[PDB]
Amino acid sequence: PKESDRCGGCGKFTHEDKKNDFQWIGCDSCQTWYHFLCSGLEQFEYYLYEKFFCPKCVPHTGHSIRYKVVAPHRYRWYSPNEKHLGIEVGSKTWIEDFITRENTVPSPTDDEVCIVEDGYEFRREFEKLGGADNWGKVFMVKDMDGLNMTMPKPGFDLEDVVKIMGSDYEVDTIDVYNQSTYSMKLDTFRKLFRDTKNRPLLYNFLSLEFSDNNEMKEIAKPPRFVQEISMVNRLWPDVSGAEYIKLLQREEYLPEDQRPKVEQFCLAGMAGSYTDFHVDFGGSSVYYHILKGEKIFYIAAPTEQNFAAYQAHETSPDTTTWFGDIANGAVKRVVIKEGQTLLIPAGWIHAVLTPVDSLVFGGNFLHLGNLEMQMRVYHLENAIRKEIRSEEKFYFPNFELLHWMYMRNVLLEKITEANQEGSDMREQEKNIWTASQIMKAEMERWMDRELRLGPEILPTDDKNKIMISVRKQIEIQTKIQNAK
Amino acid sequence: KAARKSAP
Amino acid sequence: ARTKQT
Ligand SMILES: O=C(O)CNC(=O)C(=O)O
Ligand SMILES: [Fe+2]
Ligand SMILES: [Zn+2]
Ligand SMILES: [Zn+2]
Repeated sequence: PKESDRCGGCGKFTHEDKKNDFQWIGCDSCQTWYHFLCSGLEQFEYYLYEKFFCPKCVPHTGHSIRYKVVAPHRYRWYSPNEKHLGIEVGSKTWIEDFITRENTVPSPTDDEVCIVEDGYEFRREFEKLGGADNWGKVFMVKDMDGLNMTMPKPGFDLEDVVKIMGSDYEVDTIDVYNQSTYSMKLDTFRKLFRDTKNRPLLYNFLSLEFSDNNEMKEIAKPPRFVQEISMVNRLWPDVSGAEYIKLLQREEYLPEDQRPKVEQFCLAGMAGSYTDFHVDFGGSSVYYHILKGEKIFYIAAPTEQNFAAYQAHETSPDTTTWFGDIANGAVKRVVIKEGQTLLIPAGWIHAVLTPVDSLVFGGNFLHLGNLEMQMRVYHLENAIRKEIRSEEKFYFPNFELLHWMYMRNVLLEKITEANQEGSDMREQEKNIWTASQIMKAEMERWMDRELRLGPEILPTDDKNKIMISVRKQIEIQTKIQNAK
Repeated sequence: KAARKSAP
Repeated sequence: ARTKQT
């Protein structure tokens, strides 16, 4: 073991092990090697410097020198081999240009988005359309009054967020011009955010999940109607005392570390930020409240035609074509301003431009009313992933497990209790019944798949036991229906 | 990692 | 920047 190969850390040859992985960076002065974690760099910085000067050398050497911006139209804006290549969506060059023709993309039809003045008008319009069980269009609610959506009072800003969460709290952050995600300290983000005049690179985080911060989780919550239809909320209720005890007695307890934690996000982005088209993971629905700033969403309805274009777009190696230009005019523009709230159901394809420095609270959720579309989006994701390669963390966490638990703990119980009486479920629970069949059919497919090529937390055996029990109760119920 | 909402 | 992994 040559002394050269010892980290000026940490002074070890192997880091103890966010994750250092097993990566080092060398100093371009003293030539000593550091583990990335011991180097003083954060992950977002790993590709920025042409010459890295370690902390010990900086005083006599100066700051690390970053690559020159050689190709602002490329994600590899620092590579001379890319100067002659096409303009990539959305490198800096692409975004600056997009900003000047952006307002020409058409407004939505009234079938696509309904704009309402406040949450009481929302409730009324929502109900006319059949409510959550038929939720198919997006809603923009100008004033939050009536939504029963707990939010911080204006004046609240990034400063309070960093104080509540902590300066060293790491968040997954988008490096906009590079279109990639890196870890960054909240304090480090705040600093870049404060300096409005000097922004070589733009940053936008979408993924600060705070449902486990005891202070934050009380300050920003989902609208009530969302808490009431959320499948995750149904399964991991934030309950206490005897309620909680009964949860334990019924074996309906579920580990906190198994909970998909996606219902309370904080988002902050610099002016000129752009997030490219996507469908939210698991085909979850979204609430999105703008506390400060302004967002422009570009959206396309979840039709088979749009999904085919989107799937092709996602799996194509091309990088120069804006999805909106191949989508046959499906893409619509919707501006959301400070104080306003967007409600998006399953499957909507959307990109978003951040015209102004922003602070947003939102969340993702699954619900029974959109179960078919949610599964259609799952299929869509699985198809795309067959082609490309993506990290698990960009998909809905424990998607399949959640449905096993929901079927076992929620649906099965209701069909069983129903069965032990009359008792036609169409007369008082048609929505529960139709959802059970949709979920069952999709779960049969998952079973089949598993028995053809093995598993990947819930043993194959337990799954089969649940299915057998579901089939039994379903066949029982339909016989109560072949009669009546 | 792709430029997209992240839930680890 | 010159890097490495093991
Ligand atoms: O805010 C952004 O730039 C992008 N966020 C989303 O697409 C979302 O919240 O569903
Ligand atoms: Fe999204
Ligand atoms: Zn070290
Ligand atoms: Zn050095």
